[PDB]
Amino acid sequence: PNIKIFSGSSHQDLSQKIADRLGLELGKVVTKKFSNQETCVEIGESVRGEDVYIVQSGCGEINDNLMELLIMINACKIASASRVTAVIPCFPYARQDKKDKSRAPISAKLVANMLSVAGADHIITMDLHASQIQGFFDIPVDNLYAEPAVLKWIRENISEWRNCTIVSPDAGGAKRVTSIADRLNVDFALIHKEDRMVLVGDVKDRVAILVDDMADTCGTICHAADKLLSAGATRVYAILTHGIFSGPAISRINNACFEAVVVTNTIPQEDKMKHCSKIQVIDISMILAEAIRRTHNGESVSYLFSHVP
Amino acid sequence: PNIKIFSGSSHQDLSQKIADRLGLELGKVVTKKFSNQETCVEIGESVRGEDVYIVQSGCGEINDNLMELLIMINACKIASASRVTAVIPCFPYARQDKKDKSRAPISAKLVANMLSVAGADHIITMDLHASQIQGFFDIPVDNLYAEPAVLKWIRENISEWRNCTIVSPDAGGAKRVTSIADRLNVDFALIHKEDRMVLVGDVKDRVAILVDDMADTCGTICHAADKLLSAGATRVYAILTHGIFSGPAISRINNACFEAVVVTNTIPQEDKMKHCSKIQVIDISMILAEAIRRTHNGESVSYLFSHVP
Amino acid sequence: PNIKIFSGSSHQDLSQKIADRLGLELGKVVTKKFSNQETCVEIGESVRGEDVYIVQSGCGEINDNLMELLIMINACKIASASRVTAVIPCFPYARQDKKDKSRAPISAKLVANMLSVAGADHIITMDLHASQIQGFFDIPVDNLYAEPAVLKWIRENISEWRNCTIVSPDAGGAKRVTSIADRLNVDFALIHKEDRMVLVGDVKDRVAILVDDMADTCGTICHAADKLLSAGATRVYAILTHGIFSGPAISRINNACFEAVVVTNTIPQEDKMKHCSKIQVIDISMILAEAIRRTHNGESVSYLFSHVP
Amino acid sequence: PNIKIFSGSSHQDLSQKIADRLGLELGKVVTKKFSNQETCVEIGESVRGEDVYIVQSGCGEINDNLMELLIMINACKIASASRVTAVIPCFPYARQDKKDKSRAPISAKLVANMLSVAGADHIITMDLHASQIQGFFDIPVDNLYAEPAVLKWIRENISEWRNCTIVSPDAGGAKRVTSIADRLNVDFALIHKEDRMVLVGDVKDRVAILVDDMADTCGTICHAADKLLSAGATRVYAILTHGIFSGPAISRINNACFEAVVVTNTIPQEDKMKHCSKIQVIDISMILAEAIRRTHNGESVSYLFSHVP
Amino acid sequence: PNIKIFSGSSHQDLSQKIADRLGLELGKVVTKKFSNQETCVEIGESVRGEDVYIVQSGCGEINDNLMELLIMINACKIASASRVTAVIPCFPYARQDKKDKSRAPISAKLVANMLSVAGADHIITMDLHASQIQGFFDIPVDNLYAEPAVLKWIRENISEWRNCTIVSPDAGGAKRVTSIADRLNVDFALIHKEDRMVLVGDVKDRVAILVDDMADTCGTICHAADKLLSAGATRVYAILTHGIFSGPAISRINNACFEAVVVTNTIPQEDKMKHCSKIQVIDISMILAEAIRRTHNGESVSYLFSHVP
Amino acid sequence: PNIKIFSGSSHQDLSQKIADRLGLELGKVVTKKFSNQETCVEIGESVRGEDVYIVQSGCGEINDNLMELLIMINACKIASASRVTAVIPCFPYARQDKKDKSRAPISAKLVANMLSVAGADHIITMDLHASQIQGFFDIPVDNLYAEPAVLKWIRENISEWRNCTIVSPDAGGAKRVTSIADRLNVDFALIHKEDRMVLVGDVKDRVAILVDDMADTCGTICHAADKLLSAGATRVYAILTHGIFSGPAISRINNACFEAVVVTNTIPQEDKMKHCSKIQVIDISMILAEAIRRTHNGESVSYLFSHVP
Ligand SMILES: O=P(O)(O)OC[C@H]1O[C@H](OP(=O)(O)OP(=O)(O)O)[C@H](O)[C@@H]1O
Ligand SMILES: O=P(O)(O)OC[C@H]1O[C@H](OP(=O)(O)OP(=O)(O)O)[C@H](O)[C@@H]1O
Ligand SMILES: O=P(O)(O)OC[C@H]1O[C@H](OP(=O)(O)OP(=O)(O)O)[C@H](O)[C@@H]1O
Ligand SMILES: O=P(O)(O)OC[C@H]1O[C@H](OP(=O)(O)OP(=O)(O)O)[C@H](O)[C@@H]1O
Ligand SMILES: O=P(O)(O)OC[C@H]1O[C@H](OP(=O)(O)OP(=O)(O)O)[C@H](O)[C@@H]1O
Ligand SMILES: O=P(O)(O)OC[C@H]1O[C@H](OP(=O)(O)OP(=O)(O)O)[C@H](O)[C@@H]1O
Ligand SMILES: [Mg+2]
Ligand SMILES: [Mg+2]
Ligand SMILES: [Mg+2]
Ligand SMILES: [Mg+2]
Ligand SMILES: [Mg+2]
Ligand SMILES: [Mg+2]
Ligand SMILES: [Mg+2]
Ligand SMILES: [Mg+2]
Ligand SMILES: [Mg+2]
Ligand SMILES: [Mg+2]
Ligand SMILES: [Mg+2]
Ligand SMILES: [Mg+2]
Repeated sequence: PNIKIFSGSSHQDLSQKIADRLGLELGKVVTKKFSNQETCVEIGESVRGEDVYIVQSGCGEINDNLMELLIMINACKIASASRVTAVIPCFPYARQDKKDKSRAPISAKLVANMLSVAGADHIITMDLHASQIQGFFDIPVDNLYAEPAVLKWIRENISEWRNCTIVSPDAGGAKRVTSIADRLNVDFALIHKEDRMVLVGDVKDRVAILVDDMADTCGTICHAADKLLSAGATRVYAILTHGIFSGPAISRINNACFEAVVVTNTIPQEDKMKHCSKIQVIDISMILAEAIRRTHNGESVSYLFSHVP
Repeated sequence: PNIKIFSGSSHQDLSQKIADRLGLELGKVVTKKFSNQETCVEIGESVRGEDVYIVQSGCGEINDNLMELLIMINACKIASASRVTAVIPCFPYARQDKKDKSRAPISAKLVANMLSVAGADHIITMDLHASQIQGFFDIPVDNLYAEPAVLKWIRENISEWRNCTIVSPDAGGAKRVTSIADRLNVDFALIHKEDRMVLVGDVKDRVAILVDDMADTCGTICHAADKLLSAGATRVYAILTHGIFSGPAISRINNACFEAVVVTNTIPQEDKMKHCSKIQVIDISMILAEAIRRTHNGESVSYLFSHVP
Repeated sequence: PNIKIFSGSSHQDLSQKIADRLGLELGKVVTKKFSNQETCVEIGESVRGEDVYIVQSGCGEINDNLMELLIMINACKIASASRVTAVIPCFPYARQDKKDKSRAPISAKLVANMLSVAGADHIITMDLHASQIQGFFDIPVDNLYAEPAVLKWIRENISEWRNCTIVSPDAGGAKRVTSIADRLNVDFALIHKEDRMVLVGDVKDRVAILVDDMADTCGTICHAADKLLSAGATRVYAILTHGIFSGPAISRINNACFEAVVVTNTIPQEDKMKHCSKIQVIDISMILAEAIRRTHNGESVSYLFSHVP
Repeated sequence: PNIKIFSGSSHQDLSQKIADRLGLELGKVVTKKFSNQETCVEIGESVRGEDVYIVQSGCGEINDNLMELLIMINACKIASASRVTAVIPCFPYARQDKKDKSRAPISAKLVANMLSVAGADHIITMDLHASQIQGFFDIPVDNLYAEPAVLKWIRENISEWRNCTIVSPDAGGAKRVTSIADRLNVDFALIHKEDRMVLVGDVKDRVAILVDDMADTCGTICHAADKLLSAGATRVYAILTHGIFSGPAISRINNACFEAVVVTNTIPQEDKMKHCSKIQVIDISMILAEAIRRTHNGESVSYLFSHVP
Repeated sequence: PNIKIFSGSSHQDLSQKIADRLGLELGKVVTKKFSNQETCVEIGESVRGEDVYIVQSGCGEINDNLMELLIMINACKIASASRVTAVIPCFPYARQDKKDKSRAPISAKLVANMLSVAGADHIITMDLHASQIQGFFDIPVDNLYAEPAVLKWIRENISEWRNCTIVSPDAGGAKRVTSIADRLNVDFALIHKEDRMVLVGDVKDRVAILVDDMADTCGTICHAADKLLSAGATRVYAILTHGIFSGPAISRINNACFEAVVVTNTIPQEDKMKHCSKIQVIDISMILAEAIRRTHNGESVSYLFSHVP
Repeated sequence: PNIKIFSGSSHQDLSQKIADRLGLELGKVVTKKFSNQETCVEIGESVRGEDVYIVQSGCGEINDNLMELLIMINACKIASASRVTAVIPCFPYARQDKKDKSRAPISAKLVANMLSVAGADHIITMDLHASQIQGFFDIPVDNLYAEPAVLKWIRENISEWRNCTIVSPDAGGAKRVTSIADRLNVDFALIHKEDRMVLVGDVKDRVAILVDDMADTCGTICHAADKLLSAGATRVYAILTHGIFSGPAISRINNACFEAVVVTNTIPQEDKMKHCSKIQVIDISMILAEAIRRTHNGESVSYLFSHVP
């Protein structure tokens, strides 16, 4: 069985980068829409007995991309692929992970069920919003971390990183920032709202680094940056693995006081970078390519949790 | 257990009509989008131990409506509804029912699987494109027919209906037109392409009635009407249960020679009727309401196959 | 994993031919009946870690053959075969594919479910009655076509095939005859009943070729041939992939006006050819052997759709 | 929900008796064969929201009856019956319950899986060959015992029953005969082969009563009776819940030395009683009717294990 | 269908209290061990057609209690109970909800799968460690909150509760304490370690109230109380819904500086209260009884989230 | 894929022996308990793409061992092992294989379901209490026999084995002793209770050999030995594949009249052999190692049924 890399419509640049780092060409697939807005998927090459990897991120027009992904998975499954893996850098509906005193659907579980019934045997994703989403599946799920690439960017871009601070925008981000701080050996502050917020950890004359999993409307990071500047921090950085940047996000970032908003390219950012000069992008295509290659060859994937390939 | 009728965003008028004919109010549900194009569903009333019916048609923005439908089904299922029924007047991806020498997905089967895994116990649909789609499910599926309402419209709108002709636009429509002709006791012609088409059945000075399950781009009915006028038919009618009317459909119908294009309101048509004066709408909300009420009360549903309620 | 070919009792000649074209011996299996009409299956050789193919056609005593097939599949599955494929040249209950205004079971879906629960991982079949039956399974199904062999027979047996006609006995056979006509570049007529039938397409002094998927009682092809001779066609041919030939079929064919009734050997025909001199048999064992070999080696199976091996 | 009793073709007399004892008419169902030996099932009445019980015994042409039963179950399930129960007085393939050093299928497990996937929610059966077959299902299975009716027959037919003996034909029948002996307060002998057999338990001048679950070829009971007459027993009785009586059974019983071979009517015996004057039949239709009625009303079914209704 | 309440061995007092508040007697069940440490479960009364609720908490000898619970669920399911609900006040293995850079099992998902395959249709639990565990099931899960009873205890036991503080022992407890503070309208502090910890929120001369979901070894609450006394708080309270109190917990609490450690009786505490004078118990049996009664009657269960019954 | 052998806590000696005979080291796994009696499992090496075999016997603290086994299976399954096999020398809850007129759970079926849902693809076990337990699974189950090793021990330890007797303690053990006798060509006696028991088969001055599948409380073998000494047998032997030896077993064996109680090491016996001088142990680790190696290499496993490796 050989590796076949297929791209959805959501993130073609990421898929091309991944295929480049594996020494492959993207698989021949036509993904369009009929006139009635129905997804049309045609696998243009035989995938019989192959190790198929479909790259599709939960971004853009989310329901359309998810439908395309499910249809591609099912097409490869009934075309007798030996194994079908969904490479989903940003997991759709990941924030619908709990009910919490509401008659709300756990939409992430529904997405996991639909991926399972489409025929996915393996999920590769990056920085799941909640790790418990791994339990929503009955198939193996590899949850990669952008932390190696984030630390690399911090070291090569913040000259004052030995005295800097790693700040979480909310309580739920504590573990990630603590890990980052430990690997950098730096002090780590915290922030949480009460319309007011409290920041704990000395930041005066010290660079603050907000680290968080995603920014959708950027209310969280903007409030955090406001408070960080209240406490007299010199410069403020925001680092995110998923730059959804929906709605008022670009205007808020433009009107905010960040020195940089760094995001990983799990979501295409070219358009967002057009209208916001302070957005920078970390390439994580090497981590995804390495994970695909290690799952194919049966090598350890947890090695990546601590090493940049 | 009491009937609860919930509407999706796709066809709110149809749901309101159905709820009216059942003497009910639509269930309290909020269906919106987050900023990142993610479906948000909130059931505003308890459905515990109730007989929930969700009305949503595979029209408009199809993937968005299907995702909303699945999310609503799952929300009602994990909110402890006794039974959840998906009322899907136009089944999405119904035309993806077969592979036919292509590495194509059978998307209709995938939709059936997703409806099953969301937790639907019953499907009510109208004029499935292929009856074999009933076999795609492991739950009961009630496939209603618009034929009663179609015959009623023909009798009350075509004064020459005793001498008229019932014509199929393609080979695959033969059974429906034969049934219509038998119930009307009329001659039935046929049409099939060869860029040329052949029409069999005397139509000169006789009204032709094209009857078909759906019109998406209206190429089929337009070519059929062209040939019918070649054979000297006096007036031409098109009757359809699903008026998708996507892409060039409205321009083609406006430039065509139909005396009327009649469709059933399984899909909202107000916007299409705005730009096409020859589209008429048959109400089928009574058939849907009667089917919902008969499934709830345990009465025979196959009774509707031959009787207008 | 090596190929293991096992034969059921239904079609031993076809299985022997397939094993010959693969350079193999039929697997050692004892398939008998106990005194109480219960199927006894004993695999006489280890199938552990092997690629098992069971050849059994939905013919003869259909329920007995289907039970034998399911029992063999389950026996090979719990004997730790790596993969079990059911090679079913004529699919049993394929005509029970829809409900259609009746409280009828979709027996084809039930057969698919039973094949899945017995443990089949792959289905190879020839000319399914409805392509939507592929959607009845959640495993891959390869639906081979007899069209290559049919065209070969037509070219090597009908000297007037460049001016001939390809006729469908009913509406539902349109696609197959159109494909045959296109590959032969000939005119294609059509036939459908109204006790009367209408034939469209010039056939005078031209050979008519009825092409259809199966003949059970041969009422369809006999009525079609009657009408074709009404329209003054010189000679009439019937070509079928499945020659069930049950009940009054042999008498009807003997009393009919066919120049030949050609069938493919998906069903044993020796006994039927004994009592009907006009039945000819096309060997399709090469297509089945090639499909088995290509699924085993991971080569493209859709290649066969257009090429005789 | 009301009780609906449907009969298969296998045992129409038993179904009529059961329906009589419930004060019902048999449900309107047409069960025939097409010309190609395919089972045709048509439910002639609505079963929507009803409590359907299908009576079909694993006798006669076993695969045909099992296919008819599965098709009826599936038909009632997709016709929206509230609950479908398979009343299977003699379970087909029950003797294929284990592998035992052979590459043999556990056909009973396959039958259980097929009954589950057809949609059966409940199984009612009588004197399963192995009680572990109850574990083959994931649905509830009620395994009734003929012991009450057997004791009633013994008391009303063997005037010497207080001094009689209850003998098992093999080792595997020990539990049943011990229970019978305990409820009668009699001595219980045993028999097992070594071509020779040994009988333990004084039987001279005492009536021996062979008790066993089934007689297929009657080799077991005939050898047991031979040995019992070797040990000087006065008269020999055989009592069985399932009289399959296949192959040489009738000749063996006619040439044997039984005073009576008593069987319960889980299998039709009219034809067998025609050619064997020593076969008597115990009616167990009251136990089946009582079990159906108690499962419908939610009353205790285990009550029947000790009481004749 | 009537309510049947069955008790496991884990928490018999809680089950008796629940049955008292429902006006019922505990169902007749024998739960013992064979000599080989195997769980023996015998339902002593018919549960056919009943609404069975099994009360068993993930406490004590956890694997033994979980096995007993699964065996009871399966026993009631194959005894034809209409519906089986597992009332699990403390969910076993709830802390194994994620992998987090380790080759660790998500044991909570495994427990959910085993509960589903045993046949549970409904789960009632109290204060799940992670709300995402609700997504581990495909059946409805009601996750009750002890917050109403906790607020009642605070108001009736801390006379200074209008000026008090609600403190979280770690970051992951933020939401619960914020909700408690909002319903009390009090300031809410926070605590998190760095061997050092930082407390944010003025506590001098103010009572601190640690609120957390569980205390296993009481390291978390003991460190939090140490820091709270470092910041000069007058008195310190710990409130917990699950008092596991394993290992060194009792010694730590005895050597700590709590004014009270309040726990809810989801776990039996009589033995722990024997050796620790500062443990108090909040009865939550009324919430569990009300939830059972509301699920049985189809009334709203989410009503309890805000109201003490 | 390479063989990985993992040991549970139940039988570490057996796992080490098996790993020795395969030329491997035991896989690196930490299996402990948290303070709250919760199983903690950590796979210390990557199992990605490997053939994992977990050795764990249903002995000792049975529920704890079973939970550890399920947790290990699930851990290896979601760690992307190619195939996971549970090597279960003594199957837990195997004696709960039937209901038999009681509202008892079929706990063996529940254990099979839990093993399946944890993700086991293959079961290797030795001398299942009932062979029908193989039907409780839908995955392949290899049921090895200790008979080869038992015959080897008998021949090398009982000098009078050509004139000896093979005795079954109950009726249900008949098949095993008959097979042993046939392979030894010896007379075979039988024993069954009536507080009295009857022994059939001449044993005077002849060594009796009780052969049975397990001894839990040793009541069965002790009563059998008492009767055998009543019939004047010279010496009495008991041979068992599973020496559970729970409760009063050791005292009964010490007070009994066995010349030897031989057991196979499917359960650790060091502690039991400490307090009972007449217990001897047959090593069966070679059979288990050979079965593991043959399933890995795809060689015939049924070969072992008749040959000592
Ligand atoms: O739309 P924005 O203002 O950019 O906010 C996006 C936030 O949503 C998520 O947090 P969530 O609110 O789910 O809290 P949690 O991380 O504690 O679950 C995520 O951690 C971001 O912080
Ligand atoms: O987009 P339009 O030009 O309006 O055509 C829509 C057609 O699609 C379907 O037919 P299909 O082509 O699937 O053939 P079938 O009905 O024979 O399956 C349907 O019956 C309509 O005739
Ligand atoms: O028993 P016979 O007279 O030989 O007829 C057999 C016919 O049955 C099938 O057609 P069907 O009637 O199912 O129509 P369809 O092909 O349009 O579905 C098949 O296409 C044959 O034409
Ligand atoms: O065909 P016949 O000669 O009438 O024999 C039928 C026998 O088959 C069954 O026993 P089986 O041989 O399965 O042994 P068991 O009851 O110990 O499993 C049953 O108990 C009958 O005794
Ligand atoms: O054994 P103890 O010292 O009493 O600690 C028990 C802690 O475990 C859980 O927290 P966890 O460590 O899982 O963190 P989380 O709540 O943030 O997930 C829980 O919230 C308790 O605080
Ligand atoms: O606890 P002990 O006194 O050692 O008895 C253990 C007995 O249990 C099993 O027999 P069972 O009673 O299940 O009868 P069966 O073998 O006929 O099923 C097994 O065959 C042993 O003989
Ligand atoms: Mg969140
Ligand atoms: Mg957050
Ligand atoms: Mg079509
Ligand atoms: Mg059409
Ligand atoms: Mg047809
Ligand atoms: Mg046809
Ligand atoms: Mg038997
Ligand atoms: Mg027997
Ligand atoms: Mg935690
Ligand atoms: Mg915590
Ligand atoms: Mg037993
Ligand atoms: Mg025994």
